[PDB]
Amino acid sequence: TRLREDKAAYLNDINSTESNYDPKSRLYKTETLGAVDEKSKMLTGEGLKLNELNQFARSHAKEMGIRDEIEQHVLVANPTKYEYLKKK
Amino acid sequence: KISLIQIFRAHLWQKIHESIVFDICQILDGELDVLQIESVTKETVHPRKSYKMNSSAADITMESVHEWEVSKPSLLHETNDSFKGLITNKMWFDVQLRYGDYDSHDISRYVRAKFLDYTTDNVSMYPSPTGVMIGIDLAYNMYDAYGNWFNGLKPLIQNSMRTIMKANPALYVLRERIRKGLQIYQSSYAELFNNDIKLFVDDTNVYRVTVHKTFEGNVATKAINGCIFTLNPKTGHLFLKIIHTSVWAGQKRLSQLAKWKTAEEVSALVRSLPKEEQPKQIIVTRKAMLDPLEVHMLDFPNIAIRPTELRLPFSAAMSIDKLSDVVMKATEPQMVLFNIYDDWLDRISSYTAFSRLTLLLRALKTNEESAKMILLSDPTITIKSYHLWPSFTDEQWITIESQMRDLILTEYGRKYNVNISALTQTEIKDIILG
Amino acid sequence: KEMLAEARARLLNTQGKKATRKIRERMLEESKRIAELQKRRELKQAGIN
Amino acid sequence: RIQEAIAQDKTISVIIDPSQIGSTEGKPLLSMKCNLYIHEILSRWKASLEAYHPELFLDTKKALFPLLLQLRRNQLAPDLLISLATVLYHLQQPKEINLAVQSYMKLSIGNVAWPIGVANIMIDERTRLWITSIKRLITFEEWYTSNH
Amino acid sequence: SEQIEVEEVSHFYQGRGYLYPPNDVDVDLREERISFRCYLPKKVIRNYPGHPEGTTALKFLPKTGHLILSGGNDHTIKIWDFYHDYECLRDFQGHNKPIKALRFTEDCQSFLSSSFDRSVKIWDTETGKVKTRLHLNSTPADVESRPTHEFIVGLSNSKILHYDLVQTYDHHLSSILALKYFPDGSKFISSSEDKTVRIWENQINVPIKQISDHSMPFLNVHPSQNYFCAQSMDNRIYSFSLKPKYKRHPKKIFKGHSSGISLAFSGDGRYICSGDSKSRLFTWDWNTSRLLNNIKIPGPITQVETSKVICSGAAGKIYVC
RNA sequence: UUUUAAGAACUAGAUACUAACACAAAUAGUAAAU
Ligand SMILES: [Mg+2]
Repeated sequence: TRLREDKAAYLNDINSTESNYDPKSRLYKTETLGAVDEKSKMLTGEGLKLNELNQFARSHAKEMGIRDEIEQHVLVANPTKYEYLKKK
Repeated sequence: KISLIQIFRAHLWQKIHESIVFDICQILDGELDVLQIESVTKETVHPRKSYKMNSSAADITMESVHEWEVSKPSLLHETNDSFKGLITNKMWFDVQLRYGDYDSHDISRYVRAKFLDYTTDNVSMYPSPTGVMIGIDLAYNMYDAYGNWFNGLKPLIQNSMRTIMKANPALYVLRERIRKGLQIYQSSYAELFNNDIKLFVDDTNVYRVTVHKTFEGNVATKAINGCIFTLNPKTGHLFLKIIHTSVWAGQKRLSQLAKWKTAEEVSALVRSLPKEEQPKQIIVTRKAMLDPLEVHMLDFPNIAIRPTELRLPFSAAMSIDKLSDVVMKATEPQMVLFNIYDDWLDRISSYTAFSRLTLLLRALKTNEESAKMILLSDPTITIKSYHLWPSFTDEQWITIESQMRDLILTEYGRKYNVNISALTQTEIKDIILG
Repeated sequence: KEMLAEARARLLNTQGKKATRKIRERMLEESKRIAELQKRRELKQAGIN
Repeated sequence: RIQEAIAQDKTISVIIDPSQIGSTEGKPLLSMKCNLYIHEILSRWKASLEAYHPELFLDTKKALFPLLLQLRRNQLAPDLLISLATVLYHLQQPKEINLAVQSYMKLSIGNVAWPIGVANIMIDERTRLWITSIKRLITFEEWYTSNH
Repeated sequence: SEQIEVEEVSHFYQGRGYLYPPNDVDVDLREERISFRCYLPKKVIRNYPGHPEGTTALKFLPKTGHLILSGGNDHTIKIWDFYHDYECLRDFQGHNKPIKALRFTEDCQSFLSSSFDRSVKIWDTETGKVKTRLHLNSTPADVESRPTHEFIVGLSNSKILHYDLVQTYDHHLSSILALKYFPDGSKFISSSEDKTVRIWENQINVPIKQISDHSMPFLNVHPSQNYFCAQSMDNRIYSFSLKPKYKRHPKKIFKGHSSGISLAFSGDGRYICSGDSKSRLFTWDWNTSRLLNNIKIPGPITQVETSKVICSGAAGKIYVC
């Protein structure tokens, strides 16, 4: 049974112009609200999430790994050694 | 009669009826104002009205704010109407489904046919002797509405159906499945750590075959207890659903039965959980799980299922004891919750904690018991009941990362008959990541 | 010498799957009998017949 | 109506003695203790509502209302009280949050949960409703003891 | 189901259990494992009696042979000096039907009995007190205590059950006859009504190895922990190794006797003594693999210092050879 | 009146047989294929 409180992503903006929900893997991508920036901020999309909060940090440390390695630790491989590098 | 009986299962028919109509329960559940809507009042549907064709009844009763003008009944796309013939408040939809064929692929004659006959018949249950019919041929995907009309609906229906017939997943379940049978498909990473809750289901430990003596002489197959292994990569509370071989008692081949009981467990777990603890995705390496999962995941269009794009090493879960110690002791199947990371959230983020973790699983996959000794070589520092991996200091974790890392590289170069010295970085990172 | 073990072993069995299967079944019956007996014998050593 | 008496007695605390979980004679008492402890958890959540998922509070209370009434009247079947009490007992132990979740998993699967530190059940609709909210009490507790 | 027990002798209790400072008898109970190069007996010393029906079973005592304990099909259990002494210590009574098997507490204070009355009792060896009674519909066959603590009971109804029910073992098909432990704690071998052996790790349901190729009513384990000895109905003894490869070996076999029974090995593994229905003990030279001696004593089941062995059988007398 | 097993320990794998167990995922005892 489905929780009636929280809308299915594809009903969020009805018009077939809105944004594409590919029902196989159930993932909106662009956001459903492309017209009115909602007075109160409103699903802002899936892509709006991916960068946020806990993955950027990873991106940075990995940059520091590539460039350090030409400047030999490896992010995925040996983590903590590098990690405390990026700390220092 | 075979190929069909595939094409519909787990009552995929009934589910279709829910997905469609119930999803309208939303769309026009929330449209109050502009059409003058008091409230959305539908009758709780007996489970059989979907697939029973004898006779039908009023589905979803629209009870107006004030009053409504019922014109003479026309189709959805039958246009020009004078509404004031009557007035009502309560209403309903008749929304129906039929798999058409090269004689009757014209609905409308069926729409008004059934609609009219029903409406003017006794047995047909109606709170208002006015309403709307919306039919569909699943075969050729057509649809229609022959209703009475008070104003404003027409395009709400029209556009709304554009959405439905292009969205409400159950349909997309067919159009997947029909293509399975037909074998027509038109030719021509770190985000795991984002906020929303991501889960790992991996089923290779679910049904464990065990070879035993054949009365005369042959090789006997059997199985011994499994369990379903799921975790989020982040917060480290393991969901193990115990699989107690009683489950498999009498029936079938247990390949299909495995996949379907895995699905039904994962679903039941999900449902039972709160909106706050539910996932926004699911990630599995075994793709044999797609259909069972999905088909039991119709019920939650909110969640979105996503497979692996990439080579992955999850089959070693059991070789790390304490959990397996738990697997072998269970008298009756039940959930158990655990801790993945020992305590890795202090001295690290879960990030390189997971990199080290995968690498551990790896050196447990290739050479195995060498790795187990590496771990427990010095037991003289002891693992609590709560931890799993041997507890260490920085250095121990660190170097052991190096060594476990080393195995697959060396054993690799030797065993797979392609050299370790001629390697390029990106293939190293490849096998390491996958 | 291993193929000669093979053939040399092969010639010396005349029956076919069925007969051999019988030999087994029958012996199993004999063991069942003897067991059931010494059941009754030890029950007699308790006196209860 | 002794259930009308136990509910008015101020001599009963929220503390659960695990040795009483499977007791037949102590059923009425343990049932009231579970009622009292759940109210106490909802009370602390209330006191810090703004800090912990305020949007889920009301729904949790509503789902737990029927359970609480039953606990107050000693209407829960033996096996069900046993499982719930086990979860709440471990929850009262900070370093046993994992044993509480494990017990919760059994209960949600329809199996009897017995104290772990120290067979089967049937689940209904409205019953499934309060079993779900219990998980919310667990997540709140973990957050509460962690943020002070 | 009521209870009535009796005490034998006025000797009573520094304050010691009867079982406890055997000390006195020539030699030493604490004693090293190999007394010397072993000997076979000709002279029988004690009748013992008491039982009007053949003893179901005979055992000795945890640690060293200080006491001896017998099972009567008259629903009775008696303790004995085991030194040829006349006195039988304290009688036990409390079963409805003939007592099928027993086992002792490794420490030596508790005692377990299983009978055809569908009950199993835990006893205080120092008072005769029925401490605890264990239920279940099925008649319980051979029961062991864990060498360190759970009961392990083999049932006629396939299963083996660990009791504090802790762990059921359903894999076996047909009745279960006997249970030993090949290596203490870690593993045991169950031999079953179906002509197979099931080896398991401890407290884990699945069985590590399955061996089948007539029957195995009695199985015993060498004092070295290296061999197993089964008295197959087929009139033979089969030798097995408790060490890792559980493969029966051609080199050692015994077929000088015809037949449930006990097979035992003289400490130092010098001899094997089988007790048989005809009533003649068969002594074999384990090393040279040959019937070295034979007796027609008894008019026989379990056969258990290098100076002697103790036998019992359906005439109801315990004899010492 | 019967009766002699050359005895014990160590070790490895090599040829075999087998197993509805494992490589968009599915086959069985009237018929089989360029
Ligand atoms: Mg045929």
